[PDB]
Amino acid sequence: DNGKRRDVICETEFIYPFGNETADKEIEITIHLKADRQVGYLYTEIPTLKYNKDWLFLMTQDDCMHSAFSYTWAAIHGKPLSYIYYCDLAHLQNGDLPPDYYSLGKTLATTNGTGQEVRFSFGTTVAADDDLMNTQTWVQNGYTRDYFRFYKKTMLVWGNLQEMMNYGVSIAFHDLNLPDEDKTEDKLLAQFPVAQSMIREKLNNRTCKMLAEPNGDKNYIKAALRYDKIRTLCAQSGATKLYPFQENGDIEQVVIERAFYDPPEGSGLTNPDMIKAAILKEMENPKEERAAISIGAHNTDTGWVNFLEWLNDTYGRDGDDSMWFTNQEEYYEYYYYRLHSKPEIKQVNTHTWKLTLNLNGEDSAPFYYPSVTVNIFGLKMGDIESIKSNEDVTGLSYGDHKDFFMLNIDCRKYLAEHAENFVKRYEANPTDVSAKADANYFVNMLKDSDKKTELKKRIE
Repeated sequence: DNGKRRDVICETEFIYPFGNETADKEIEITIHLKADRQVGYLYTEIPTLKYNKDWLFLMTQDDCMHSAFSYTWAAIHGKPLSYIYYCDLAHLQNGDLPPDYYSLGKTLATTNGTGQEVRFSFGTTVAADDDLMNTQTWVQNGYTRDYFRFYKKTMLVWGNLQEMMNYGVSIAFHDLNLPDEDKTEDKLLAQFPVAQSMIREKLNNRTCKMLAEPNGDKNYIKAALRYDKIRTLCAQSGATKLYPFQENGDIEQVVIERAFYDPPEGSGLTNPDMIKAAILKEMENPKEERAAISIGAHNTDTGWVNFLEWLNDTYGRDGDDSMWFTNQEEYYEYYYYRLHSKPEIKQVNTHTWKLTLNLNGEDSAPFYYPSVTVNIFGLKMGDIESIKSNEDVTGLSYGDHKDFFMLNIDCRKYLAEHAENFVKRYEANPTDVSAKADANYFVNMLKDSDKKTELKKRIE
């Protein structure tokens, strides 16, 4: 019975097994060349930004907001949107949608530079030690007497956040749930692991390794720096301003500057108006002198949805494709690999070269974004007879870029299985056009294989 009220705990049927991700990746890629396209010499690098992007946009949405799901995530991933309401996951799964619902008709993405979509990524803070994350969702298809079930909640329910994990949304600590008098450096230190245990229990044993500083409260940063699982941090003051082409240090336990770009009081401008103006200013500089556009957000709304679309249309897939729009954790990991991994290429015989690269994250937890770009100078797509890879590579996309050759290499261990999970969801919901687009998007991340061919057949 569709029409009957139900109050449910939002749940998703699978979550990427983050706990199982391997820490160490050994990449071996064998490039076989055409007979009359023998090359004398190849050399390699990991470029400054993933996908050979020119500049970096980082986004962390604070306060574990309902709109992180209903507006930010929904707009990026081609999902149903409202102008004034807030869907939970269970609304989308049941098709119980608010009465003003619309959709943009596209996802919001860049490309990877080798012909695939890369949807915008971002981080949300988590109130993991707050029992309000356990709130139920009222689902009731066809009930129009009111829309109270779609009102803004004080924060995300766990199910919303679990689902977002399947799309590579990142996580960060923020406020911890202690009385205000107890928010001393030592007491905050002791509470980090308590929140961490809930994060791990709920998010398939993902370890959170970021703090987004709340309230300008430096006790949080002082405490976080004594908790070794936190590897990266952000704040508005007491931070380093990231210039991605200049930055030379270790950034382990470095507080990276972020800004909210508040509009001047009574000016009728919005935070997105101010961020838009800041981007335009920054883009006038040569890419090497540009700062990262590193934003915080609180509640997101229609204005933010339009802004995200503007980014897709101006600097993403539907514009110049010059931006890397990502979360700080993914960026941190990539910087780490760029600093510490050393790609090599060795000639095996006259027409065969072997590319090798070890990806090893830090000791605390795994890295969850083990994907890199490798550029090969002196090679073109047209020279290549075939490319083969080892088992550690699960996604592989390649092609020409400027006068050289680029490979996008994903080493997420369970990526094929994850892609198959989206295929199964589509198979259980074959009239949902969004479910089909998600299956296609994830299956397209896979390297050429028997499994990829099988999954492609299932989603024709």
